[PDB]
Amino acid sequence: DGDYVEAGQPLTRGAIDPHQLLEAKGPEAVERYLVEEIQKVYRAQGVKLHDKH
Amino acid sequence: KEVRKVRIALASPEKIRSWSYGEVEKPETINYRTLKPERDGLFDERIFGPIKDYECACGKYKRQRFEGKVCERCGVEVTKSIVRRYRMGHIELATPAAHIWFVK
Amino acid sequence: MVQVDGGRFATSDLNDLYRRLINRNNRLKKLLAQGAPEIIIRNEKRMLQEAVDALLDNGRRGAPVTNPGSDRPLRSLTDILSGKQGRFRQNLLGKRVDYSGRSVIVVGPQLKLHQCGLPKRMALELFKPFLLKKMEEKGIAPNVKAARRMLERQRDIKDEVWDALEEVIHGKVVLLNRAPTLHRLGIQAFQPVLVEGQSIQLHPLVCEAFNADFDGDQMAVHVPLSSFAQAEARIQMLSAHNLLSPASGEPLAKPSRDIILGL
Amino acid sequence: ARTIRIPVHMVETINKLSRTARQLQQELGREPTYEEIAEAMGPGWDAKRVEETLKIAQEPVSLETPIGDEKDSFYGDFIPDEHLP
Amino acid sequence: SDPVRQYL
Amino acid sequence: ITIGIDDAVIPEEKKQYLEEADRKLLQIEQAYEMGFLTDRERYDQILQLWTETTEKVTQAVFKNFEENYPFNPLYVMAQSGARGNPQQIRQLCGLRGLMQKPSGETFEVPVRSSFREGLTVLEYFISSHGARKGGADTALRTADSGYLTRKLVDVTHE
Amino acid sequence: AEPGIDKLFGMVDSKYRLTVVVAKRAQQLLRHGFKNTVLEPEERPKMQTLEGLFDDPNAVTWAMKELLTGRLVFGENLVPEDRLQKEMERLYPV
Amino acid sequence: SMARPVSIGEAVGIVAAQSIGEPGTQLTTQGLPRVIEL
Amino acid sequence: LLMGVTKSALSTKSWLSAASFQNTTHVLTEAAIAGKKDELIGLKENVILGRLIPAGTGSDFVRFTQVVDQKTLKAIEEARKEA
Amino acid sequence: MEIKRFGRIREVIPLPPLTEIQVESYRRALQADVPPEKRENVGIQAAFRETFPIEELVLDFLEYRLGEPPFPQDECREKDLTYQAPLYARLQLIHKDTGLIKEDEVFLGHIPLMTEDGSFIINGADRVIVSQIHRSPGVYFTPDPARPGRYIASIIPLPKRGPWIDLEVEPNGVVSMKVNKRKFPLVLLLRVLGYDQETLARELGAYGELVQGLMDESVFAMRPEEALIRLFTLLRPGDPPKRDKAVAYVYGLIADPRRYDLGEAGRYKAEEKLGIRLSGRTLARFEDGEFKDEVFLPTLRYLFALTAGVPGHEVDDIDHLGNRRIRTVGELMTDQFRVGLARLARGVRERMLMGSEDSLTPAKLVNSRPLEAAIREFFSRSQLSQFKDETNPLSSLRHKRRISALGPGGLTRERAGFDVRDVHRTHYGRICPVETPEGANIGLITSLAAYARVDELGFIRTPYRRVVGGVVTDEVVYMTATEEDRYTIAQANTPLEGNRIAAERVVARRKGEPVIVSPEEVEFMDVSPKQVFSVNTNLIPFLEHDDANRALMGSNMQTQAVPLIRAQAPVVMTGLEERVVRDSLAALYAEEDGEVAKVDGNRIVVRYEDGRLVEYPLRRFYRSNQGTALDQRPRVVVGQRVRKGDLLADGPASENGFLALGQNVLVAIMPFDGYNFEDAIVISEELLKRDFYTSIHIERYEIEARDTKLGPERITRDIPHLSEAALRDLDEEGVVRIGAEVKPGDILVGRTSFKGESEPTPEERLLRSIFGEKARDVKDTSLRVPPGEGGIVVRTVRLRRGDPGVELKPGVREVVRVYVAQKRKLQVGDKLANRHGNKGVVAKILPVEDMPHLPDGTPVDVILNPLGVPSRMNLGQILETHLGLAGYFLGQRYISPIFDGAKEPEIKELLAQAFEVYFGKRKGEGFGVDKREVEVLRRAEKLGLVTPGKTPEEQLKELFLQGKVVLYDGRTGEPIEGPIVVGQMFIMKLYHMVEDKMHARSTGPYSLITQQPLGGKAQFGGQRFGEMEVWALEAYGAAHTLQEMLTLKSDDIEGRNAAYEAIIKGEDVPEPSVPESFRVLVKELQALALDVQTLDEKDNPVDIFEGLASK
RNA sequence: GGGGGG
DNA sequence: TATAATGGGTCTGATGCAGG
DNA sequence: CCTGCATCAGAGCCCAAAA
Ligand SMILES: [Mg+2]
Ligand SMILES: [Zn+2]
Repeated sequence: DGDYVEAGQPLTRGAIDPHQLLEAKGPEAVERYLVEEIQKVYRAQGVKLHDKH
Repeated sequence: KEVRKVRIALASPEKIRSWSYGEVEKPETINYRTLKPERDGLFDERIFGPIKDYECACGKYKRQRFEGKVCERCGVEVTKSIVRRYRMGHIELATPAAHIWFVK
Repeated sequence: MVQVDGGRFATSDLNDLYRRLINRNNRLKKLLAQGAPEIIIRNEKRMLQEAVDALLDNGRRGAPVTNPGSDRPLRSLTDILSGKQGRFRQNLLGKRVDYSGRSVIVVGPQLKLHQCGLPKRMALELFKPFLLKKMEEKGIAPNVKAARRMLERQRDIKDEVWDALEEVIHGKVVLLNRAPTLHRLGIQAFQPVLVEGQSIQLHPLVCEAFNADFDGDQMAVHVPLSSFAQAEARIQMLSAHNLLSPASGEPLAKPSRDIILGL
Repeated sequence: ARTIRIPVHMVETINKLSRTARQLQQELGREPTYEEIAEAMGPGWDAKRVEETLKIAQEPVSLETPIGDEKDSFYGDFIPDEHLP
Repeated sequence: SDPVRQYL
Repeated sequence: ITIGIDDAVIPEEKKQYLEEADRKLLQIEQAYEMGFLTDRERYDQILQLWTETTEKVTQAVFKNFEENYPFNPLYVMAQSGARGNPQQIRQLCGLRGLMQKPSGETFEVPVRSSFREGLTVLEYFISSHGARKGGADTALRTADSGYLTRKLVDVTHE
Repeated sequence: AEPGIDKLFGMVDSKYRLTVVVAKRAQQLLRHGFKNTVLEPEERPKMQTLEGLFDDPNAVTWAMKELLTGRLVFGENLVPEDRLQKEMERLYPV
Repeated sequence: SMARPVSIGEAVGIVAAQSIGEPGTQLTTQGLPRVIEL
Repeated sequence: LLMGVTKSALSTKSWLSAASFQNTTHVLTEAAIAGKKDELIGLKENVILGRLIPAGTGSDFVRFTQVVDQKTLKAIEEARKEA
Repeated sequence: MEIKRFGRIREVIPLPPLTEIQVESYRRALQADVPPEKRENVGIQAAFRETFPIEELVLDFLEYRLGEPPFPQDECREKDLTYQAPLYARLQLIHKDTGLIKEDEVFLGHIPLMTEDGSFIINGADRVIVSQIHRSPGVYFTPDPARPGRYIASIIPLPKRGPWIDLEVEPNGVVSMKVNKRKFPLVLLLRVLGYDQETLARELGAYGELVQGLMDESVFAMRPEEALIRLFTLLRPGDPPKRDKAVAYVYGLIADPRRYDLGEAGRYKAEEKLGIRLSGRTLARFEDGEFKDEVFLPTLRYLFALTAGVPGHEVDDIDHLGNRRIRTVGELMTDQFRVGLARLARGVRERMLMGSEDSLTPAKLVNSRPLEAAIREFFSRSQLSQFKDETNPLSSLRHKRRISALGPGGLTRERAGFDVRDVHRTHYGRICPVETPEGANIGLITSLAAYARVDELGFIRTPYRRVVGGVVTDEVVYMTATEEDRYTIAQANTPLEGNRIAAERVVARRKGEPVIVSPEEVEFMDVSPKQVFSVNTNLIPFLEHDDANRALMGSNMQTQAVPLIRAQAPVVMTGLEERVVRDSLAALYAEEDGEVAKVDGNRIVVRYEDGRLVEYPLRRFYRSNQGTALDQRPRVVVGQRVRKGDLLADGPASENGFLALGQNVLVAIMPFDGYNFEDAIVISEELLKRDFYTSIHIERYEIEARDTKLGPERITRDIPHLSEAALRDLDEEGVVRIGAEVKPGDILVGRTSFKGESEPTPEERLLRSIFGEKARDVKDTSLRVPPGEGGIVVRTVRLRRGDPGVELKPGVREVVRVYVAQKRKLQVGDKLANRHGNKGVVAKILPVEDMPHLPDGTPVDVILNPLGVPSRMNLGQILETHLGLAGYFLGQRYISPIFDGAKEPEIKELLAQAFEVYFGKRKGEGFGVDKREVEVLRRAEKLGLVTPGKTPEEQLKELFLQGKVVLYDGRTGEPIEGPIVVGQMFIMKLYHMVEDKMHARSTGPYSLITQQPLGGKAQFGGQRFGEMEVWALEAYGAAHTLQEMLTLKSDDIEGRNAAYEAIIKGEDVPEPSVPESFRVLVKELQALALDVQTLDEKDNPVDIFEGLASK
């Protein structure tokens, strides 16, 4: 309670809707979210895969 | 010349006719005894080209010296039989019909 | 409409779809000239639409048109273009090809990294045109047509013909493929080493990229024909020139199984 | 009704040959030979003519007929092209 | 929607 | 390097870890019929005990190998990365561990046997459910993955 | 591995340019019967038959070796393409 | 794969699709469905 | 605008790419109405025509590179360096 | 040799007849051996009693009979005939108007007969009908996914015998009925049944929360007749709701015992679930002029009470094996029979309304064409009628016991999810948990468990022993899954003293949940471990030691084992390998006691006590569906005394009556120089020398000579322009001589065909007009050997037109069949497997001098890499090797039953007894411990393998008890630096052999429309380079290689023709042209009225047809 | 939307 | 060409629609 | 305006594939 939240900051725990995030925080924020949230999965399975792709 | 682009567009009934080498007037396919195509049917050589390379149907003109001739007796052009892969026919509908892609 | 082996006829479904249309058009022309009542012309006209509909996209609207005494929908123009079996994904973005073969793969520890074991009997077919030309230069046969006649019967093959093939394949590479081709290393280039026997010998180090084992896997062989294709294979596609994963950048051809165990 | 159109009178003969054989098979408890039908059809008919009539009566089969499995194989795929060199 | 039923 | 049946070494520590697991399990049963814990709570505590007992027996398997039989084939293949991983080796010399019901919930009863000891038909059957569920998962995934890949090629090909 | 493959990737800005130079050079050699080669008789790639040593028939092998020598020049807009063709067919018949 | 600057002309999108897809097989909203959801 | 790969793939300028992907009739009807011209920019378009793809040895960057030996090269420069 | 059997489990009943699921099902359907008056109403009989009487004249069914087969089984297989019986039916025509009665027996065609072993012969080929699992008819209640506190009642009948019904209770509170995808209020149907508000209130009412919610006043404002018309208007938008018309539709959907059939099992499940009794198999009746309800109200009653915790009401598990039943051969065939019968009935009514209503008999009224076609359709084209798997005897035994969840009435693709593929707790003892396909079909195709049998209702039952007090009776009860859930069932391996349970705590199951229980609580006990698994799984010794995923492969691959000329039974068996051979009906047994009169290669004649001289002919070198040789060999000698059931001949892949799927070889487990890599296998050339893993294979070749419009094809020895070298081995008529060796390219049958108007080209006329040979009337069409095929010609069959007994399909003069045999020695690329799922390709064959060998000089046979074991977790193969080591020196074979087997100490005792023979021989013969044996013992003692400080004999024995021996490398003579596991293993040669799979093509056949190469080895096909393969070439940037694939190596016609010409001329291949399949695409889009235009850079059209398509 | 191999 | 006969026998996600 | 709600178009590769 009484915390400062940027626009596009998750209040709930859960997956963010990329679209809500695109309107709130803009493209670079969405690109950041997608690449990391994908990599999260591959890493958990021991798959080294370069972010560039 | 070299192919740089591919365009796709709607076909007018005029153009569809610009393509066609003949109107298919009969549901016949090939003759049950001779097995040759039935005239004015779906396989007619008079429309779509000769079955044998540089040879007309009845066999008056059988070789390439007449490439481009249309036989008076049987009516078939003497060219490569490969054209049966190329030349289009057409059906003249009595009343117009909608193209289902543009409906459904 | 083609005669198959038995003298029987085989025909494309489009012919039946056209026949339905043609009948209905012709009947409509006849019904008009004879001044049928409006109820009859209306039924005919609506039937004509359905016939056009089945021809262009069958099943799209209404009951799919079927051949009599079969539940199989006739294959319309839309079906030909589209789907896994459609014209695009079957004959356009991929094709069956000439100069190709397949066999069971077997490990070939003795191979160098850029090599594969290739059954000589496979290589003779895959390179058959090359072999014919070379068979004329050393005279094993008077001309190209006669040389081909000698390979037709298997007992007519003399031993000089195998030496002829060795000359042909010199320095050339072949492509090995193991499906599923998940990444670009499902195909790699190898200089073939002719072997007696019916099996392809695969180098141990490339098994990981192919995900090949020897529990009965088979691989396909392809022959790049032109100087351009052959160059592409030897420089870009040769197994020894692709040692690192394009995905992680880590080494792909690396010790495994027995190799690690021994060291 | 036929992809290969047949003269109307000829279609009538074929149906007669069929009709006849069904009679012959119902008394005989088995398929008749060409000869049993040729006799049953009366004068003018030998076994050779019954066979030739049946060859003529054969309808073509679809190139798109599945080769069993029904998943990924068509009959037309097994037919070589004998025309083009 | 059923061409037979409509004609009937 | 070879593999004989004696090469899967049941650690002496196993019997101890099992003795510990059964006395612990009895205390959780008393708290159900004595009304200390719920039905959910009883099941949750049992799974936790057996997970940790499994881990214990694994370290014991690998410690007994490193210290007393460091060239054992299983150990050597596993450690070098030639073949095998800790969990597979644990099933050879240890216990097989907890198995899953056809649904998704885990059985309370584990498989105490190892492949060296051999299972009981009931243990074997209990284990079968999970094997099959994995097989169906894998089968249904390759289609989803395959489809996924084709979309990616189509969106990036240019 | 192709002999001196690392040095060949050194000579070009893009590996695909190497392949093109090699492939075109190999086509030049086959068409003219090798008589335009920049190699000297002891540098010629050789092939071991049952009879004995003969010239390597594989022109792609030849071309990569030639490239290593330095005697080949590669680039864009060096000469109208047709003009090149006649002068080479003049120097080395077919 | 060459541990060096990419050559002009390399078909990079395809390599991206192959690099991402190939591991898909071995992946167990904690697995592959999450990747597809993204 | 953010679209998933499927929607994005279907939206590309190239109608040959889109129609070979999925939703072929829809793709093809909208293209034919629009009178769309495929510029053959990407790979699928060129594969379908059997053309030399715009990648690898087909990239325009490396495609026209010429090779000539110093012996043949000089044997051309001298005739042209005159009137 | 001695056979030592382990295990303490006393198995009360033996396995049932293994094909009984097939034999008993069809015998039950046909009742051919039952006198008609005594036939029960089931199968064919029930079908007739369903289709008849036929109303308007009345055609009534009297009885049917089955004749004898026109041709015996062998004859049918020989002539490409179906093995079948003539069906006749006695029918009486009754005239409803007159009184007239004409009666006759009409011929309905033939019905196929099942052979003794449970298979069929359809057009000459042996076939099997696979049983089908499906949802049992009945009434089910499942929880509604939408409302976490509500339920849906579903009424499901037999497939195609009615609609599915759903009774959801909608959010508004009224109970809705869903039928044929349409929903309406259920109350409306209730009023049609003649129900009044009192009955629904009085019956139900207790749930004032639900009973009042079904009540809708507008519906009650009308008598049962008006409500019946009202519903029909809801159901058929456009049909005038005429009272006879509406009644007819509703009757046919609900009350008609012809269009709506609950099962017989459905009726029982309904009676049991709702606690009512059904007068028949329909949901309602038309009785005394109105409709009287049977099912609907009890189903509503069960649903409402379970919507509020009333005791005794539960949801149904739809995957429970009490609610899923099997449709066996008899039932499947009868459904198709019932369809064909109903179709014939359409014909009866249409003919009973035309051609004079008087001058008609039953023989003229009936056309059997619809019935014959329905039966022929089922047997020829059904998804459940499959080409028999007869690779080896076990193949067919397993095939007949397979269970499919697919087919007409079962899962589709997309359709089947997870619940169905899962192994349900009720699968225990009924459906095998191991034997299933890997991949897309996992869980859909399964195998009947060994002790399981399908009852008359179609539920799989499994045997259990009764337990009274603590005493186990010998009385066995076969239970369905539903009845089993009532009791507490002990494990089969629970200790016994005598007939008494000897343990104070036993391992048992209650509703599948494992539970520890005292002997006072024990109601039943498992018969055996064998009852949990399929027949293939039961053939895996030491199965308790194998991970299931590998055991699966072990099971399935035995199906693929090829019959070997030297085939032997495994040295470690499970004790089932005898029963499988006997039930398979491959071998040959004595009917009664007797004496052997004669023994031949071709036959065995036995003189019994009866005095009758019975001659049993032997099937010799017959070609099975998969081309493996089915061959029987005589095992007795003239004058041998035989008892009832004693062996006479061994079938294929059997040795002295035991299943022999492979050979017993001496194996060393150790890496070998990377020839062992990733499951590859190294073998000793000694195996070929002694003809181990050699198998005979026969391939069948066929050719027709037919009449053409150009003249007759003739099979002749005269073939134009061919040398005598090519024709040397052909007989007078143009057929290859029996016994000739034929190789690829050789002529098998000479044939000529008349040339088309291609009647030799003018180019060809002049050439021939030079060598003075006139161009011949006929061309050479002779049948030749395919690439890679060939062998010895063992048989020829010729069938002409105009020869006694033969008539071919119309137009065909003559058919020739040539049978070619091959002895296949094991070779590099052939695939081997053991019973535990270890499978691999032969990568290297070393000469005997390279094989690792024992100190005493014995070389090993197979070297298997140990890296295959740990990740796979199949250890049964390890114990199999150890027990196999003991057996090599003790000269014995073992029976170790599954889960009651040889355990480690027992194997150790046996291993000690072996060491004495492996060593004591040496110590006597005047040899001591070897120098190298000391070096290994030194290294072994560093490993903790041997006890330090013991004599070498003591230490070698310590290693031998661990199943390890000293092994010398034959390439050096030096020992392997460590002790290696060596022993006897059972390994099979599977049906996948390089000889069959190797294929290559330069150019060949092309497809009609696309002009791309055809597919497959038999067509001389090209390989498919598919989308993912193109991606590979794209990522490499190999543009010219890819373009070759897309043009010159496929459908670019100018290019592929030009390229071949270039290669044979030594030129480089030309730059490609337009692929023909693109032109096809263009023309097909024009056929869709779309204009596709190729443009240049200036946007002008480019003609890719080169003027051919423009006028 | 499909028996076998990878 | 002439009794009269008159109405049929699976599962998912995306997208564009009639409806509280 | 918004939300149910339906209608449609998707659902891995290559090889035997026993018609
Ligand atoms: Mg494999
Ligand atoms: Zn003419």
